[PDB]
Amino acid sequence: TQVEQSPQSLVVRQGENCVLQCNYSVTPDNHLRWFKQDTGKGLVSLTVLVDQKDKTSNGRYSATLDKDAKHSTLHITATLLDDTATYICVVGDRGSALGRLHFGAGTQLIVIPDIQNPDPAVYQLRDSKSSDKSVCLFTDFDSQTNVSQSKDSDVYITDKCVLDMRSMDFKSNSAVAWSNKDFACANAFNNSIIPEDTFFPS
Amino acid sequence: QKTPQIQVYSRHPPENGKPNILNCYVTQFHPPHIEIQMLKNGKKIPKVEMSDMSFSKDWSFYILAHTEFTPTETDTYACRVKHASMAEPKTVYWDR
Amino acid sequence: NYTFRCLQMSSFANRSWSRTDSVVWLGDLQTHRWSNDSATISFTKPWSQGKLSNQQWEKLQHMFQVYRVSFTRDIQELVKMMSPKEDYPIEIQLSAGCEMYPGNASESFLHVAFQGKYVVRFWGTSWQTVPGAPSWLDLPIKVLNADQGTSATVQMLLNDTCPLFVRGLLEAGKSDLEKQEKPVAWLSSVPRQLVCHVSGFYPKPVWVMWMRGDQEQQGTHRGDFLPNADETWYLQATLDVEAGEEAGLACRVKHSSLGGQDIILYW
Amino acid sequence: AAVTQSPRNKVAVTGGKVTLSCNQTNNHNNMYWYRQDTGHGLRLIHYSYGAGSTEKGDIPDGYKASRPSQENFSLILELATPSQTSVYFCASGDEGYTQYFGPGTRLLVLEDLRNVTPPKVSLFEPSKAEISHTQKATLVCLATGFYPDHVELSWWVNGKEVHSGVCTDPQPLKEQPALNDSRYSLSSRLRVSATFWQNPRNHFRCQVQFYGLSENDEWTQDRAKPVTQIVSAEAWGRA
Ligand SMILES: CCCCCCCCCCCCCC[C@@H](O)[C@@H](O)[C@H](/C=C/[C@H]1O[C@H](CO)[C@H](O)[C@H](O)[C@H]1O)NC(=O)CCCCCCCc1ccccc1
Ligand SMILES: *[C@@H]1O[C@H](CO)[C@@H](O[C@@H]2O[C@H](CO)[C@@H](O)[C@H](O)[C@H]2NC(C)=O)[C@H](O)[C@H]1NC(C)=O
Ligand SMILES: *[C@@H]1O[C@H](CO)[C@@H](O[C@@H]2O[C@H](CO)[C@@H](O)[C@H](O)[C@H]2NC(C)=O)[C@H](O)[C@H]1NC(C)=O
Ligand SMILES: *[C@@H]1O[C@H](CO)[C@@H](O)[C@H](O)[C@H]1NC(C)=O
Repeated sequence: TQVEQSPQSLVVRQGENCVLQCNYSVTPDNHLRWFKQDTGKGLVSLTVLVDQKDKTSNGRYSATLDKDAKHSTLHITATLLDDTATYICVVGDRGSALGRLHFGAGTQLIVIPDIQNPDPAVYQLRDSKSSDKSVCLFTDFDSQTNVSQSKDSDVYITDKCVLDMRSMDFKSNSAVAWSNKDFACANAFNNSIIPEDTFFPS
Repeated sequence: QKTPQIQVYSRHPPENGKPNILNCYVTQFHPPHIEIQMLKNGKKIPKVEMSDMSFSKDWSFYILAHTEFTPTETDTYACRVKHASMAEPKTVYWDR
Repeated sequence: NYTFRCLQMSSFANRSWSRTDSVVWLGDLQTHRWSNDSATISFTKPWSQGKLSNQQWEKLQHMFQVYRVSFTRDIQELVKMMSPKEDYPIEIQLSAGCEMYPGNASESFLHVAFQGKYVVRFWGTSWQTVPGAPSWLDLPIKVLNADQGTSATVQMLLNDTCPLFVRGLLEAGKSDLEKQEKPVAWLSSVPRQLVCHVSGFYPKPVWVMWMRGDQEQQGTHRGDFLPNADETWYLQATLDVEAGEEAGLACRVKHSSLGGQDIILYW
Repeated sequence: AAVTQSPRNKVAVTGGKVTLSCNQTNNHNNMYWYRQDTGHGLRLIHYSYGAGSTEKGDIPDGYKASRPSQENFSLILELATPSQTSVYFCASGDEGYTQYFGPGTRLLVLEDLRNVTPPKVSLFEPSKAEISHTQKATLVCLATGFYPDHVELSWWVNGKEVHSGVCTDPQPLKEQPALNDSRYSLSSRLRVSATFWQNPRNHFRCQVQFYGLSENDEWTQDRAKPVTQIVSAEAWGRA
């Protein structure tokens, strides 16, 4: 492990900037490259720095290399939700196929989505093929709201998840609860600190 | 594989009983791995000096081995060289 | 007209064992040694550092230190890249330097030999193969030329650094280069070929001829220049003669160390 | 410069035999096999400089590799072990330094395949409350009772996959946390405009691809053989 990344992980609010660090001891150090890796996905190259004192930029991404210091930084300007990814630092020890790549273990980024007009509610949704079975859906709330797992082991609750209705420029949080075993939507998310203005219909 | 040429000779004129320097000088060999001994009466002289290996414009390796000696009408002086390009070690005796 | 040489020799025995040794010459006097065991290059004269500063030199050495390690793994990789087409033991030599002319003119070179035969040179701005080279070498050449860093560095050393350094080396070591050493001659014969042993002379230009008074003997057979540990030259001249004609014949020697007073020794 | 891998996801058993395959049509001489593991960067297992050559990398133990031709490079686990559970990347490249990476392959090595079970999928239709209240319609999908956790869930509207207004849980939850080999559940959401849902010509479908047993795996048990399959639920928009 001649490639060391820092911070290990970090959390930011959408629209803020962040800086990521890479320090390495690999000798020689022909070039250094930054990769973006989405959860489950593969490795997209963002930039490659080559000179003794180097600067590159690719969109909102920019990077610097200083070979004397054997140190690199990646700057992300105006983070978006899609920036949620692991960033990986790679140093190659030759300028040909004779080289070996030296991988850092990456830095984990989470961008927190900017919720404009929150409108928390709990809806009930029914099975299409078997209308008796159903689920309760906490949705449209802001990020200051956390969602706790369930008190009962026979009740299930997923973690917050954000969706982007791209073409309408609209984002919304959501969690889903279900049980088989005396389970109704108003009693579903008791164990969670929910806003006092949460809409419950019918 | 190039096969070695050995040349033994002295630094100063040879006068019996007077200290001097003997020169073993091997050349035109390949590959550069070689064993070289300088011998007084077929016995190996201990502290023999070796120059650094190098090669000519034609790529052939050469090396100089040397030792202090005191020639006498009685004693024989030789140079044994073991090398890949020979099955039998080659010995060359000093001749005045 | 002096020629400066850096000489490298690396042997790769098998997939894991190897070594690399080097030596450096200005004309016929040795300036540097770099053993495989040694982590740093060594001076073999007092003036080996030429007109370079301590900082300047220490930079230059570090570059090479890295080079040696890189070069080892690279050759090894380039084998994998051929095999089974290529196979151990492998022997590589490089000869590089610059040759000095009147004024400021010089011409640099980098010449590589694979398994005893000259195959690759650096010319212009990239590696190329020379005539006679086995074709498979094109692939390595292509990889070597892929590496722009290296190319840059090599053009620099060859174009700029070498000459500049030699121009400086030539000043700082002029005393030793222009040093004059006087030849010592003796005679003998073997069953009759007569021998005129000449030893201890520097520089190497020398004129050794057999004489019958003034009659320049044409049967004189000159040998090869052999070295002496103290960095002086030894040579010998043999004459094939009939029994009896020993008395009278003499060896005459022309050398710059004498200055008009020619060595002349009679049998 | 494309690099493809097959399979993209694989379940195998201790002592079994796995083949990971990489295809490149770039005419690249050089190909490399790596494995990614958390708290580690990519480490090199094997590489190859051309057809009929393979070279040991940094962590070659337990893997063997094969380069039948310029286009294909294979990683072979002969006696699979749980420790070889990882994501495997393949890459290629020419005389330059750049290496081009494939999309990855997840491998899971289990002790026994006796617990493997495909999911049951269910699609819950939007709330008319939501529609009035928000002018929007959230459909929810729910995959349940499956093991292991190797699934890909997608949303398809009218035979064409959608991405916008979708979100799936990052990790699937355990159904019986108490039990050692718990089966899993996973949930997802697709959100459209009310007008879009109200259209009875709009066909909505939640697809779960499940990875399990090959056709070549043995199965003794009574219940249906848990092969790799797609399991989905569907619904029609209504006004
Ligand atoms: C199968 C055998 C093939 C035979 C052909 C061999 C011909 C040429 C063999 C030697 C030529 C030099 C190889 C240089 C090579 O190893 C590079 O890989 C190496 C490292 C390069 C990296 O790191 C660098 C560090 O700065 C740099 O960032 C590069 O961009 C990167 O790719 N190059 C060097 O380290 C440069 C050193 C200059 C070479 C000078 C050697 C000349 C010489 C040396 C000793 C004696 C005589 C001559
Ligand atoms: C020539 O030089 C190298 C380095 O000086 C030697 O290889 C190294 O050996 C040391 C000690 O045995 C190890 O710590 C290193 O792992 C080796 N270095 C590398 C880069 O692998 C090499 O053995 C020397 N040649 C001989 C004949 O001994
Ligand atoms: C170093 O010297 C070489 C040796 O001639 C120069 O080579 C020329 O490079 C130019 C421009 O890059 C080309 O137009 C020619 O093809 C080259 N000439 C020959 C004879 O090869 C080289 O440019 C010099 N470079 C530096 C950086 O000093
Ligand atoms: C490599 O060669 C050396 C000496 O020439 C020998 O001692 C060593 O065992 C060899 N290695 C192998 C793996 O054959």
